Amino acid sequence: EVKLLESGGGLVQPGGSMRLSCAGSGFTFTDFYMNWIRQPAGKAPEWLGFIRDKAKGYTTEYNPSVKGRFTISRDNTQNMLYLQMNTLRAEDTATYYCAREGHTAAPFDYWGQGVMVTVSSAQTTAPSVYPLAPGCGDTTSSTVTLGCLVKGYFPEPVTVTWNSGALSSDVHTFPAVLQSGLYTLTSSVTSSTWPSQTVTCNVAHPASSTKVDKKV
Amino acid sequence: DIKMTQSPSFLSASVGDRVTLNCKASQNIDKYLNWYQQKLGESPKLLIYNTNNLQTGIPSRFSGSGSGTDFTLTISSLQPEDVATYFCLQHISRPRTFGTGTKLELKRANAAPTVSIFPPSTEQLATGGASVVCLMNKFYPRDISVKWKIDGTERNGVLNSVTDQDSADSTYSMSSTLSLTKADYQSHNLYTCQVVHKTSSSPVVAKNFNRNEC
Repeated sequence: EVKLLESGGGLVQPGGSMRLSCAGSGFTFTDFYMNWIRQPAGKAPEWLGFIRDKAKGYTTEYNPSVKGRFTISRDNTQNMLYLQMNTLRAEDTATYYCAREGHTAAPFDYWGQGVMVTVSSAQTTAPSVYPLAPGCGDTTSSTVTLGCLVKGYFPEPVTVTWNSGALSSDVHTFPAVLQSGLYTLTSSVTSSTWPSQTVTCNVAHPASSTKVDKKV
Repeated sequence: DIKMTQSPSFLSASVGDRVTLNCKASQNIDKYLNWYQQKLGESPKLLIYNTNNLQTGIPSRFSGSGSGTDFTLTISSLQPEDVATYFCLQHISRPRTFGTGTKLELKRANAAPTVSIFPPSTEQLATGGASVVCLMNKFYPRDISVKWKIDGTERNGVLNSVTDQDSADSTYSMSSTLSLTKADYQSHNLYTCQVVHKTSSSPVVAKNFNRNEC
């Protein structure tokens, strides 16, 4: 029960193949069925398949919707489960979760945090980060809203924080948007004591090991 | 395959109210129907299994019922930590199929937005690009419209984005972007963000700035 952890790449080009892996902590791996469920952003989960008990012989069933392309396997010796995907297509872009089946409380009594798999022939490109400070003769109250433009990056996601979490007051990080094959996103924060304090946004893009600290 | 339908898709209720979620299977599923709660940025979590069994650790305000082709999830009194999307799951037969889902929105008192406009950064410019930004924050209800206008003229090469209901004040925030080339950004002067909150106010809200400056 305690923990289910998925790992496995994210950006892959069409036609390729990929292997996600799921690890299970805190329970006898071998005594449970294990599942893979995926969910395309903005839509309901979709059940992929499962691998049986040790008792049922570790056999597998698959949702016909994918069957043929996906295979599931375990490594009972070290509590790992795997999902092998082949001929990745564009619609296979989604968050993939492994989920223990369970006894009584089932199916899916425990999920993992998921991992996004992005299928596309675009390339890993880091973001450009611009500070957003109130401009050209603009009045402003005692609490000023400031922001950061995170532009032209791929693929998702990026991470924005303020004053390294120290100022997590009024913070709004807006969902990304696809402008001609690249993601652009915006983040706002609020500060009384605007100028004399120092506000910095911390952006990070893992798909490029980018970590930027833009001061405003 | 067994196709699951849920209704309604969206649901706004006041904290403390009675809420009811519907799920219809297209074949008798007998008693095998589950409910999952998925909060923002989280993996679905099991609420109830086989039309009416609460799972360990879930509050008593939840209950399920119905049987065969129609099922219901009912929340006696809506808590703010119950704002989320809800999924129905048929599992008598493989492939196991989920329902379309239902999103709950906590209701609140109208709120006019705080609008804010940002001219391009000297840095973005120094690279011949220019994005004007308009943060349109903490408003309610969700319906709203923003328009950009360069020198009084409505414009379009825009990009909008709205957050999800905030867990702290139940408002919505929106960000709109206006991307131009440095050259075109320079052959104009007054940039504007006008928002109309079908509610809050009639005279509409406008924020601008003169590129040469006031």
